[PDB]
This record gives sequence, C-alpha cells and structure tokens, in this order.
Amino acid sequence: GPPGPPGPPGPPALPGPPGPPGPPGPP
Amino acid sequence: GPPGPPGPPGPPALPGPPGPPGPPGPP
Amino acid sequence: GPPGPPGPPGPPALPGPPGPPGPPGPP
Amino acid sequence: GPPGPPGPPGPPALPGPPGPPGPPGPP
Amino acid sequence: GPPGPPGPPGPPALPGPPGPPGPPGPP
Amino acid sequence: GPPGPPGPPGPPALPGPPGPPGPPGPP
Repeated sequence: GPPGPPGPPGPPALPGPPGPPGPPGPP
Repeated sequence: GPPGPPGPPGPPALPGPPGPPGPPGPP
Repeated sequence: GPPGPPGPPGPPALPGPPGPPGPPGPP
Repeated sequence: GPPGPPGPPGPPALPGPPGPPGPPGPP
Repeated sequence: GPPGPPGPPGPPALPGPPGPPGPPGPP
Repeated sequence: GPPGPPGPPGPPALPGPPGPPGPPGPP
C-alpha cells in the first residue's frame, strides 16, 4: 500500500532559564 | 500488495525560545 | 492495500538558551 | 521615592501540542 | 531617590492545550 | 526620601493557544 501521511509537528520546546544578573546602576 | 508503511515524521518541533532576563544588577 | 498510518510526531527539541542579562541596578 | 514604572508583558506562552488522531473514515 | 526601577516582566504562563482531533480517516 | 521601589509586574504572559490538529484518522 502507499505510505501513510506525515506525522504531526513536534511539540514546542520550552523557554530557557533566566539570564545573568544585570549591570550596575547609576554611578 | 499489503497495507502501506507509516509516513515519515511530522514537521520539526521548534527550538525553545530564550529565557527571561536575569534579575537586576547591583546598585 | 490501503495507505499506511500517519508517521510519528516530530521529535522533541532542545529547551531555549538562557535569557539576556537583567536590568541595570536600581537607582 | 516614586514607585518605578510597570514591567513589560510576560512573553507569550507556547502553543499546545498536536491533538489526537482523527476518527475512523466513513464506514 | 529618583523614580524607582521598572517592575519585573509579567510572569511566564502555561503551554496551550492539545489541539483538535485530526481529520477523519479515509473511506 | 529612600530609593524609589520597583514598579509592579508587567501584564501576565498570555495563555498559550491550542496546538495543531492531530494526524488523520485510520480507515
């Protein structure tokens, strides 16, 4: 028989962890 | 002929987005 | 024969990279 | 001192994963 | 001091729910 | 006065939307 249809999209991967602390504030 | 084979994999999962910003910097 | 089954889901992808640096330090 | 401004919107959450397979074709 | 810093980004949210059932199968 | 405090959180992230349809059904 003919091949079946493509499967469905993969699930979305998750967002990453938080970034590093920010830089110093005003002088 | 016999029943056909499975289709291929679905479209790619998308790579995960970047995480949130880090916390504020030091004073 | 009839067509085969749909394919597998797309495979899982890598959760995103760390976020950017945080805000500047508070005034 | 005065309270700071509001932060920005949280990032949009992700779409869900694919739904389940469809039902049998017509009898 | 001067006006405080901006608040945090809004909190991350949940992925969405699974999608609809797929299309009906073949005759 | 003391330093201005952080502002309020930004708007919550929006709830993720539904996923894609599932794959087609079988005969």
